[PDB]
Amino acid sequence: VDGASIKFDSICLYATFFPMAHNTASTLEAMLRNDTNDQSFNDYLSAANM
Amino acid sequence: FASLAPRHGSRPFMGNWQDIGTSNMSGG
Amino acid sequence: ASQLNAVVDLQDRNTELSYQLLLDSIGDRTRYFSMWNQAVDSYDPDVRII
Repeated sequence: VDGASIKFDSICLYATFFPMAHNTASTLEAMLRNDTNDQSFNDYLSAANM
Repeated sequence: FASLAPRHGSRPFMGNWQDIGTSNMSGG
Repeated sequence: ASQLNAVVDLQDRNTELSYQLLLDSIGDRTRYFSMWNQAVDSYDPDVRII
């Protein structure tokens, strides 16, 4: 009601890459594609919200 | 489940076996 | 209790036109059913095409 209004012109995506060596980052790629090296995460809150 | 079916004569009036699910879509 | 909404609605669906085409495929659409106000929009065929 109070006349506030937002308008989005452009939204761009950034991504900072570590310049890892192409044999180190190929070794790290091949280790992280194993089913034993799966990246498992956790929500910090970890709760149901009722 | 013949006690749930109506009796045409003395046989239970059952449906078909494969007439359980639907399959209709907008042209398919 | 769980309060998890089972109606996940997406705005690129057309639930109205999905119901207008469903009644055509299952029943005679020319008939008039007053309770759901089921009376299909129908131009006169001699007014459109002279």
